[PDB]
Amino acid sequence: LLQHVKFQSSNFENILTWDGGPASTSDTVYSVEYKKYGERKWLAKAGCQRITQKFCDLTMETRDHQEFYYAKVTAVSAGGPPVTKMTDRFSSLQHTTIKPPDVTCIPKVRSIQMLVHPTLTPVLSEDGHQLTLEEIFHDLFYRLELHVNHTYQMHLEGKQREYEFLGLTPDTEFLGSITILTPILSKESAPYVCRVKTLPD
Amino acid sequence: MIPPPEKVRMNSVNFKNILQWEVPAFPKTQLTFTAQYESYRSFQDHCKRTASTQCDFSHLSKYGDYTVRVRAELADEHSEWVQVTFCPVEDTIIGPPEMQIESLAESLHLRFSAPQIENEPETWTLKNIYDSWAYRVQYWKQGTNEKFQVVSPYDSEVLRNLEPWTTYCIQVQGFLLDQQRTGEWSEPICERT
Amino acid sequence: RCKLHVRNFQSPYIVNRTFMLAKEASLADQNTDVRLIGEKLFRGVSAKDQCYLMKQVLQFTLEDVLLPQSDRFQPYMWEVVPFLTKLSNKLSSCHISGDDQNIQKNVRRLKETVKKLGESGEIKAIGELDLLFMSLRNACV
Ligand SMILES: *[C@@H]1O[C@H](CO[C@@H]2O[C@@H](C)[C@@H](O)[C@@H](O)[C@@H]2O)[C@@H](O)[C@H](O[C@@H]2O[C@@H](C)[C@@H](O)[C@@H](O)[C@@H]2O)[C@H]1NC(C)=O
Ligand SMILES: *[C@@H]1O[C@H](CO[C@@H]2O[C@@H](C)[C@@H](O)[C@@H](O)[C@@H]2O)[C@@H](O)[C@H](O)[C@H]1NC(C)=O
Repeated sequence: LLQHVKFQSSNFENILTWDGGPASTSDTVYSVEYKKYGERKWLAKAGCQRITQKFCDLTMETRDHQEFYYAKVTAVSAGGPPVTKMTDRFSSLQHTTIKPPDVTCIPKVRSIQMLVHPTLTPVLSEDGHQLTLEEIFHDLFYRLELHVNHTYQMHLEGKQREYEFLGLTPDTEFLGSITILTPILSKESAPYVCRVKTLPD
Repeated sequence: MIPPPEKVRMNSVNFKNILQWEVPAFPKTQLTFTAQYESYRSFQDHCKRTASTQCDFSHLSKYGDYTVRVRAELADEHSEWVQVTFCPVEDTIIGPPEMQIESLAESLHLRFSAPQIENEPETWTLKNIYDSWAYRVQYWKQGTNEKFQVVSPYDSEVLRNLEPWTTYCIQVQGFLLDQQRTGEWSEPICERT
Repeated sequence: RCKLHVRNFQSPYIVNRTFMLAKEASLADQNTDVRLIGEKLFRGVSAKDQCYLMKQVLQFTLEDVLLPQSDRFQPYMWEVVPFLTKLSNKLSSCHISGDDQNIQKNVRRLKETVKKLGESGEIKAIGELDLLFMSLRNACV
């Protein structure tokens, strides 16, 4: 009655998800338990006990990006016996995906300017403040592309947060896409994509 | 006895590891060769009694320190071995990177592609193995011998502010930012401004 | 006199192959209660001695689990073991200027736990090569 019990983790936002089965009663409930790998005691998430929904936010409970954890879901059915399935060993630092960067595209007369803004994450520093992606992956950088037609593209990349595609013709439509990359762990965000048009001068 | 292989060398570029030798000066064209690599305590046959003058060692681990040896042989009697010491990631030749130029107007837009390694059934590049991979760009015109250089760690670069309506020719090479290791230069690809 | 350079952990290739190796072993490891390279390993080891502790765990994992166990978990085992060996040789020049009664008791208690679990103990260490990689990083740079 329980299947696909897994973590779905984006920018260190760590959500437990599972699904019912071909035997999912009206009042079938699910309880979530989590623990750090190598511990004997299973902790119980206060929010997700005997709940009818099929997901649970474990971000606060798995906040150590350098740690290893496990979680399990217990589904109890009206007619009887309970089924308990747990997740694969979870490491946020290794399993999290990157959200597209927070960008504002600014159309100019003969260029296109792009500003990438820092994204805070739920992982804390030793002193207890939230980190930016740049603070977690020192290797983070931005790859930007400005697409004109199948045959012509402009590329910029760097660690900075300001980018400007220079030398464009006015009143022209362009497609800008900005991507975050973390090479060491081979992480790559989906692109942020702007449909922009240079100002008509 | 039999004379050993001549001019034995490991020809390795972009982790394409080929042990090469030459057929010795020997007026009898009946001659087989056998090549081995070290597996901890013990050697492994890799080419056993081959007629060829080369043996492919691309299956070797990148970070492994390997010693390779080859001998010519006939009947029960074999030659002395000729050994070479070889570690792929430290000794292989860095092939030239690929480059495309998109010159719009009084600018030169470069895009690079690191050489692909044949070790893996996946599209791995030499940039994916070395932690300090970066590109050196060298540029000049066609009436000067004088040069200019720029270094970039990303697959893209723009040469900004030059004289307009002048055809430039540029090349790129791989190198490591923490080593004294230089890769081979590409051939200059030219596009007009 | 006993430090690794950060560069040794920043190869996208070696990190992918090491972590992919650890994941395939850890998927076959359902013993969530016992953790090898975990806080029980760092009990009473000053931070200046922690790299030497990891020097002992790496060479332990190479000699007693990875060398006898080069036959499965391919294709990653073929590339990761030469990498880990290169890390042990850089660290031969490492020696603690003090009392290693806490390191030898914990590295021995480790070798005891892997062997009381027989084969299940050997797969657990391979499933913990990401922890080894990252404890070696955090302890030696
Ligand atoms: C390890 O690499 C696997 C292959 O990806 C290659 O390398 C990258 C850099 C790029 O060149 C690409 O074109 C190559 O195919 C990769 O599949 C694997 O990811 C894992 O498997 C996929 C199918 C997903 O399940 C993913 O979530 C897994 O982590 C890489 N693994 C790690 C840990 O880096
Ligand atoms: C594709 O686009 C190329 C680049 O020119 C771009 O297009 C014009 C309209 C202006 O916007 C200019 O600023 C841009 O850089 C062209 O040179 C090329 O001819 C085009 N080819 C095809 C097949 O459409």
